[PDB]
Amino acid sequence: RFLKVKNWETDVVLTDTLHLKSTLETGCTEHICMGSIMLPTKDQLFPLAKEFLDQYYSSIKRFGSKAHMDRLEEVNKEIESTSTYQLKDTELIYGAKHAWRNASRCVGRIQWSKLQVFDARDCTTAHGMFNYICNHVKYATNKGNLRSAITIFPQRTDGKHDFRVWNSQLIRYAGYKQPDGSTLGDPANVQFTEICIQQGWKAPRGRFDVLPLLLQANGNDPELFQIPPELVLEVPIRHPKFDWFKDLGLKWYGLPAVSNMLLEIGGLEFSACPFSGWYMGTEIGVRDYCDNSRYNILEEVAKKMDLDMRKTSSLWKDQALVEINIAVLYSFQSDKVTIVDHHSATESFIKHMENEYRCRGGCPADWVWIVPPMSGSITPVFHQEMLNYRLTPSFEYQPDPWNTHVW
Amino acid sequence: RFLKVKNWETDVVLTDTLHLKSTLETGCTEHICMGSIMLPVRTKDQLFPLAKEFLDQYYSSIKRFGSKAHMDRLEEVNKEIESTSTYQLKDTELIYGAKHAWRNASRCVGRIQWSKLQVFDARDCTTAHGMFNYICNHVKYATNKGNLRSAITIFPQRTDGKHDFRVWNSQLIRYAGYKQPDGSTLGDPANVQFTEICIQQGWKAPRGRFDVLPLLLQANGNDPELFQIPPELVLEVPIRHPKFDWFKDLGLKWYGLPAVSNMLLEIGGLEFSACPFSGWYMGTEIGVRDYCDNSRYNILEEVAKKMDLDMRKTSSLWKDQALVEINIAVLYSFQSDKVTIVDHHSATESFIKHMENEYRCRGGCPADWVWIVPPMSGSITPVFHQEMLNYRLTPSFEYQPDPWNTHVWKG
Ligand code: HEM
Ligand code: HEM
Ligand SMILES: Cc1cc(N)nc(C[C@H]2CNC[C@H]2OCCNCC(F)(F)[C@H]2CCCCN2)c1
Ligand SMILES: Cc1cc(N)nc(C[C@H]2CNC[C@H]2OCCNCC(F)(F)[C@H]2CCCCN2)c1
Ligand SMILES: C[C@H](O)[C@H](O)[C@H]1CNc2nc(N)[nH]c(=O)c2N1
Ligand SMILES: C[C@H](O)[C@H](O)[C@H]1CNc2nc(N)[nH]c(=O)c2N1
Ligand SMILES: [Zn+2]
Repeated sequence: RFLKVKNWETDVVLTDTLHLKSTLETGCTEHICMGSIMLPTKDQLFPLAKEFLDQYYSSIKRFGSKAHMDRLEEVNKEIESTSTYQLKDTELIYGAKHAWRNASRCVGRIQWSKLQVFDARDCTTAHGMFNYICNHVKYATNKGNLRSAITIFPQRTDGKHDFRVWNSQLIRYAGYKQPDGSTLGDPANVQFTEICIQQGWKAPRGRFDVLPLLLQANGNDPELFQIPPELVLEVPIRHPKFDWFKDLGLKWYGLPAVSNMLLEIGGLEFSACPFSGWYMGTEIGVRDYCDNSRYNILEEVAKKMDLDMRKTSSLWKDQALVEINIAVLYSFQSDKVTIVDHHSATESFIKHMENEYRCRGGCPADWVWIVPPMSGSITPVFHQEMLNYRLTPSFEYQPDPWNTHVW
Repeated sequence: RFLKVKNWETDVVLTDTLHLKSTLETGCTEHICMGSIMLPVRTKDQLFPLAKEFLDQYYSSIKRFGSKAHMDRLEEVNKEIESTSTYQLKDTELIYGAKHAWRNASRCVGRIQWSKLQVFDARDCTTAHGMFNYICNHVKYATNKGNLRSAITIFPQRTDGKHDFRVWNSQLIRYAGYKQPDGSTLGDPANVQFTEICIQQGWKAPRGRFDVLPLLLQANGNDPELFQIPPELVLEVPIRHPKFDWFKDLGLKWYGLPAVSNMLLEIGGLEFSACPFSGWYMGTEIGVRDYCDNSRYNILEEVAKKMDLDMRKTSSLWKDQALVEINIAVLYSFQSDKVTIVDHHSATESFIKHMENEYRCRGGCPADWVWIVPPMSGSITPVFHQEMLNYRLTPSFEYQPDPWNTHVWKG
């Protein structure tokens, strides 16, 4: 019931009680651990509302006050009559910050309380959504000095009037299947790109075409919009020592901005809630560039470095990997676009865990996602035991809309 | 029930039925995942079911389930339990059991090899001197002048828990660590406590950076005794780098034989508390963990100094750069001296083939992702992208408390 986590590098032992407040289920049982699996009414709504308002009023040191009781009464009345309820602005901001705070897969949570929340609940159309999104993008980008932001569109009603951003991230590159058999651009985006073409987009058919937004308002058919190119900050990738690196013609975008998740606050569901921060270098240099099923560039780079690609044991992959990641960080730093390296981010996350343990009694964390995809054990998170559990408010996965939407 | 795992790189989906045969508990619940937690005297009543389950597995494996030989063996074991409160494994069953504990070891990436394991039966051993002799022979056999062979040596099983056989070393071959009055450590900081115990027991410590520790051996619940493995039996590799000629001048070496000696082997409810086993290294175990962990030899700074990397900010990735070079040096050095070693690319690629084969032939392969994914370059190995299911099958290798914490000293 009281649980210990140990750091094996420093011998620091922390005690977790926060897990006892966990509500949702992990996927694991006493017989089987699913830690490495990627995706493991009026009646229902009032307990959820109560649980949330209780933590909210506790958070502002007003638990059991008349203002607390009054709101609980007000929301109860609203559900009983309308079958749903509306969050106060203060509750919305609190819930959004807390969904990030509770995101057990996020290494960047030291920043959780510094989050700009844009209330787009008054939005009614896809053009409205586009306006809101451009404003988010411009605000967050801030000419390279990135600021965390979330934009919150109207909540689920009867589930037939959902707001959705069809894109997986606000900014991503198109992927195209070639007569050749291979793939031009980002292979992850092939299907979404086809949907864009199918709905009318004119693809420029290049390696790095910023996708258009496909926005769905009020459960209507989604529409296409090109983000003003001048709001999409991109970084050409060069190496501080290798002059040939630029010849690879690599670039990435500055703003990471997840648009396909569902924000759950007090039982209310916000199916369109794009949010953004700033990159950790490895996300681009390790995953986007080096995953076999992504831009998969390790072979080309290794060749340009004239490494012995005969045997895996020359560690040519590992050598090229480091250089690619040096280039990513260098290019972002040189163009003054906020980025964090994996040493710095993991060091911050350990300090954040320690703060959360002393001030909240714990910190849910998914070791499988928190440990960076390169150089695991030379980062402090590798040696840190973590307990993974699901607290609410939360960000959740949801089915891709095209599998669900009726035209 | 069926459970599916997906590889996110290849889209290969596998289906696990084997998890239905799992009995032991994980540490996890529906409400909490303990997947990153390092560590999450039996009655007759509890013993016969464990024996029965094991012997049913064994007899099925040899295609003799329900045969007369099967039934007679159950009757014979049952009778032995009721009469003596325990039982003895046949040689065939011990071999099968030891191979299966390895097959079932979900934290082991090296399991493609599980069916080639030399089993040394040391259940006739009675004294610490006897244990020393067994262990010397295992080391010599396993080492095989650099052409490493997997082996396990199995000492007598637990009886009342008061007569345990224990190897006190965590690994058969390890370097001493000494804490200096100024707070610095000479040698391996992981082995300081154990080194102090050895010194107290009368070991004459040379006090260098790579002193092979003496064996500390407990037979029959008696006080343990010290023995020096003959140096000619301890194969070592000096570490050098193929391009960096200054690398040799760091003065690094490592031993060739990784041999875990502190785990408990459970077969059919019997407990083998001394069962040292050995294989061969994956390069990262030395180049990443032993050399570069902050709490181990911690060589990253000195290596990056000598490479003249920009060390003023972490974002130059100097640590990542030095890490790859050290690991190249380890593979180069072992290969040049013809001592078996496997790189983390080859090892993980082989593990995925093993895992797929295990799914086809056995209905599953329990695997602990946290441990299987190498401690450098994780996502450029295929295991990073492989979903895995972790559960506990018997026979098994288990952790056990360190014997200095529990031993009743006789004097
Ligand atoms: C400020 C800088 C931030 C950094 C450096 C950062 C870091 C990261 C990283 C490295 C990941 C793993 C992503 C992957 O491997 O695909 C991640 C995941 C995640 N982060 Fe952050 N984050 C930041 C801001 C945010 C913000 C502002 C939010 C929400 C308000 C957020 C919520 C999440 C969630 C829900 C995940 C899991 C995504 C998924 O499961 O696919 N993070 N974070
Ligand atoms: C033949 C070559 C082998 C290779 C390359 C190999 C590889 C590894 C590696 C890299 C680890 C993780 C070690 C760590 O990070 O501490 C490991 C763990 C383990 N292996 Fe192997 N292994 C081999 C043979 C064996 C053998 C012969 C056995 C027993 C018969 C075995 C059983 C285990 C067990 C029980 C663990 C978990 C140890 C723990 O929890 O501390 N392996 N293996
Ligand atoms: C807000 C924020 C800041 C930051 N630095 N980084 C992020 C993660 C973003 C960027 N870089 C990766 C992307 O994360 C996107 C979410 N990943 C999930 C997935 F893509 F793996 C899918 C694949 C198919 C089905 C299962 N899950 C967010
Ligand atoms: C048989 C075999 C072959 C191989 N390549 N590699 C091995 C693991 C050995 C070697 N290289 C590391 C060591 O593994 C020993 C087990 N390590 C775990 C530990 F020591 F950190 C403690 C911490 C506390 C909790 C319990 N375990 C075995
Ligand atoms: C199967 C496994 O869970 C999968 O490859 C995970 C591993 N760790 C990860 N970690 C992060 N941060 N992001 C990811 O997409 C993944 N993928
Ligand atoms: C806390 C965490 O589980 C611990 O550091 C683990 C992580 N993965 C590991 N993986 C291997 N192979 N060996 C280890 O010692 C560890 N340590
Ligand atoms: Zn689990």
